[PDB]
Amino acid sequence: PQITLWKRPLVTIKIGGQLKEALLDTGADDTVLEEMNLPGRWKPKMIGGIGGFIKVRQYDQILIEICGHKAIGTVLVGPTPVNVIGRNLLTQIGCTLNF
Amino acid sequence: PQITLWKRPLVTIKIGGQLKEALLDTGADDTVLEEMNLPGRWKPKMIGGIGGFIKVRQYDQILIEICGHKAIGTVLVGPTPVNVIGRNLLTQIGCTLNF
Ligand SMILES: CCOP(=O)(COc1ccc(C[C@H](NC(=O)O[C@H]2CO[C@H]3OCC[C@H]32)[C@H](O)CN(CC(CC)CC)S(=O)(=O)c2ccc3ncsc3c2)cc1)OCC
Repeated sequence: PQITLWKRPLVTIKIGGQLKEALLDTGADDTVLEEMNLPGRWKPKMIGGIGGFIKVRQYDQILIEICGHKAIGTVLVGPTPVNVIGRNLLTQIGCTLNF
Repeated sequence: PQITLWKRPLVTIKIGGQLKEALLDTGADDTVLEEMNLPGRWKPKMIGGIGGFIKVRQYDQILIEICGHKAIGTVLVGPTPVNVIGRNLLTQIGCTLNF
């Protein structure tokens, strides 16, 4: 579909057997999601933006479904104020910017 | 244009008569540029990102050309990690997400 940007581009995602809401975020290199206790191993990581850095857990090869489109990639989990779908997954669903 | 997301969606902008590079950021409500000199009045504002809040200078009704497309709107100037074009101006240039 086509999503205009008058409001935040929020969509429903499915991850770890749960449904969440997340922003389609072209300014996010990586995908960063609210605290959730996903199974399996992870690696510590720090990601930075406006205001500084936060500590997150990096999970690899995670299946996510975004508006019915399936993707598989790295997800960062931690105390983020907003769930964002980053370019690592947006490319996999064929998302482009158009003007 | 149609812009894929395998790389960062960086474009050239013109503001205050100066060329800069900025990131088309659908996750940003507002447009935030690194420290620079802009003519005219400004008001202090606070904005919040992934790591907390920062202080910025709010410039209203500023002319800015983004990848050949003109906008006139609010530009925030302060210690952002990178120049970002947010939805307040992405809407002005007719930018949508598509997949
Ligand atoms: C409950 C609400 O909490 P909140 O208000 C903050 O909420 C939000 C927090 C973050 C966002 C998304 C964030 N937008 C943002 O900063 O936008 C500012 C300006 O416009 C305003 O609108 C929204 C906030 C204000 C960017 O799209 C993406 N970011 C990187 C960019 C930084 C500008 C480029 C470097 S990233 O997230 O830092 C990030 C993501 C993946 C990644 N992989 C490796 S690094 C790395 C860094 C949206 C809402 O309170 C504060 C605690």
